[PDB]
Amino acid sequence: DEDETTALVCDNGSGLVKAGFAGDDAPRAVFPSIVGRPRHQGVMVGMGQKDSYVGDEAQSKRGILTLKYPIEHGIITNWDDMEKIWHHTFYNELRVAPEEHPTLLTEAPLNPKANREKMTQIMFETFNVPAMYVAIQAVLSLYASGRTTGIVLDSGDGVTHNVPIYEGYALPHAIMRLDLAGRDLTDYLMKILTERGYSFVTTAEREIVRDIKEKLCYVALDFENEMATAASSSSLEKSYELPDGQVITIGNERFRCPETLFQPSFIGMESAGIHETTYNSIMKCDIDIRKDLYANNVMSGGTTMYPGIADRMQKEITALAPSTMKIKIIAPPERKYSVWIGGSILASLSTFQQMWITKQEYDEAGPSIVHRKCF
Amino acid sequence: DEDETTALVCDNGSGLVKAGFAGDDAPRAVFPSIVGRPRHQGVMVGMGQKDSYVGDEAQSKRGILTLKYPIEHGIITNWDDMEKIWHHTFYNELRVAPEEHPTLLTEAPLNPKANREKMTQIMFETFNVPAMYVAIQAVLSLYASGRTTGIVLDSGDGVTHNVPIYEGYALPHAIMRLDLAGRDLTDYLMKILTERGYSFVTTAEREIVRDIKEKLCYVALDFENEMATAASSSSLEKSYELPDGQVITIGNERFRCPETLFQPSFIGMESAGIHETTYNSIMKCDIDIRKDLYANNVMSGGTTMYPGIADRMQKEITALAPSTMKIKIIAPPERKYSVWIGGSILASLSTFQQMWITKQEYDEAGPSIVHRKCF
Amino acid sequence: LKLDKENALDRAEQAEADKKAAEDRSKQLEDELVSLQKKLKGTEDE
Repeated sequence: DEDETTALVCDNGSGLVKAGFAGDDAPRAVFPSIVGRPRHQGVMVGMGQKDSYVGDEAQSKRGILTLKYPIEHGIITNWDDMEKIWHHTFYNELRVAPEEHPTLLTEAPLNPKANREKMTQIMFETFNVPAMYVAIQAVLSLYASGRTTGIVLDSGDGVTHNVPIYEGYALPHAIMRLDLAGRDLTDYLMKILTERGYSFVTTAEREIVRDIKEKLCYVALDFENEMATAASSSSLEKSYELPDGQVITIGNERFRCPETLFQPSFIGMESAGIHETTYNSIMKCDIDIRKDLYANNVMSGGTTMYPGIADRMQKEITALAPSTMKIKIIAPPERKYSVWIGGSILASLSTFQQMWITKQEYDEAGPSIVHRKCF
Repeated sequence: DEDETTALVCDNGSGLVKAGFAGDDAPRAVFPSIVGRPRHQGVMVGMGQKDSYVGDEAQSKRGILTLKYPIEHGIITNWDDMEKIWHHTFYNELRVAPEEHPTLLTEAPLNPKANREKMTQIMFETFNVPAMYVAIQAVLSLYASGRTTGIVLDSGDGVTHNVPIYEGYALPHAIMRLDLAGRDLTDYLMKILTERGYSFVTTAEREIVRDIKEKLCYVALDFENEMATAASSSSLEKSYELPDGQVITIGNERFRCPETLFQPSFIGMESAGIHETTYNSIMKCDIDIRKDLYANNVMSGGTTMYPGIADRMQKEITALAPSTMKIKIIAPPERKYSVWIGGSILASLSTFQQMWITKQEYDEAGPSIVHRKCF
Repeated sequence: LKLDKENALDRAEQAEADKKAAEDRSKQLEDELVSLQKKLKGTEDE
């Protein structure tokens, strides 16, 4: 339905896919990274029932479906399901497809090599894209934030990367890969809500919990004070209506789940916590770099939407950082949608038009070309 | 009749409850977790007729009683009925009044908190027990089974908990609680027997089916080949005599019902099955842990009593498992009675005499005390 | 019949007692076998 001869952009994780076309400042639509399948045998005639559901179809009908997510902590392994997700995304809902447009897909800086190779290959071989470019989420996070310099706290669905860039250059030894993201926070909340008498086991139930979390949970500027009160009084509880007519209230659990980011030990993870990983991405860089990264701590990805996170991360780093120097967190409304936006910026910059793999070079070289042309 | 203030121990499941005193190796008495109520008025003289029936009384007169189980998927929701069960259990069959003896009760690691609070509160406020301690079923399973390390599959009536333990420590990031249990197998068997012409729809009938299941059913080491044979020949059928003199036989139904453990979709549950659930508990654990958990897969609770479950589970995990690793299932005669036995072991350990909540600490703190004192 | 529940029960109990001694041996032997096999593989790997 679109007639603008621009690039297309998609951010694909273990939870959601943000997508739209390059040159704008927002995705046109956001789809779940889901291929749904019926988990029941139909009995009655005229009950519909699809063999497969894609994206929002899968999420909307989830009460009777098993929901599969193709991306594992940042890597696409089920490329067949991503092809279905991308077809729906582009052809059915965004109303624009790669066949007539160059396409940019994103990944984390240390994401296994197979991910960028398959993203490049599927757009060229199943979507017939005229050109490709696999982007680094850290690059996109700073473009969308108005920075060339800063720490990218790309807290996604399956992984948080924690990666510094200075004057446009990577500082890779200072990357603190962390196995804690929005999907793990959802799983933890399912377990602590089970402790409250509301067990959540199935994937439809996981989606209910993700909705509860996104609307009711927060990290808190001061965890212990919120905890002591919330664990002692109903005045700190918030109600949510479950899609069966039950009402669930959440007290200190409302923040204990989100707290996992600062205390990963809550889910059995071996990690110093998001504020120390942020601190180390700054501290492991050279001393004439450190000061600029402290002043430019940039949030991207989701989980950045928890109340108290932009104020808390600044508090936790300034408390570890030396005095006089100003420590600042950048946390715009483009929060969680900023990686897509950065993709739009990179794809459309004139300074990037020589970075695209055309369907010339790709056909002669094959998918290994991504390591010659992208990064 | 005891010459020491030994703790009394009660393993109260959603199905059956086992009881005895600490220091024994078996419960002294077993009761269903049932309080029965008549739905009919008796006519004949000399027919008993009570307002309510407890434990074995509910089963003996069940033909006209509604049988209520006060425990729902591991949690007591009806505390009045548990008081009837505990009075009868401790006072009439164990012959001990709790007033002069400490009491140990059990719950799953993710059992809703209100369960531990009521178990503790009832014994302190209604029975005046001098002390209380709510045990972890995973611990008790390991102490009865002779292990400190392994996978605990406690396959109870209301829930299969599924928790890996290493060197006496929980590995909570790998708990995969499953809402598929012995109660669903009984309900499914009532329905599959109905398909064969033997309808079971009442509470009395539920108990009849429960007895049929326990004596006639098995999982089969190869479902499809056993099914094809059972569906083709009477050689795999087994008879049972019903209370009214009718005879029921079970064919491939004999395993199609138990198969629900491996295929939960049969009862409408979204799950990969007990063997993938078990496997999910062994691979998610750390690289230097996995080998010890594979070699120590521990069964406790009932359903573990199906003739082919220890061998099929060992086979399924072996099939999912990497090579080199030794896969072994421990399926002791203390099966279904293991949690109670572990309770006896725990209550009497010298290392556990400081873990008891006294009826001093309890009254000063209130029912929530169990949260900080037990686990 | 008069003493047959007793003969059968004594057989059941004696068989259960022997079964258990032998089942406990089976578990002990299996655990030793598996550990021994792991020692075997330990040494075979070596």
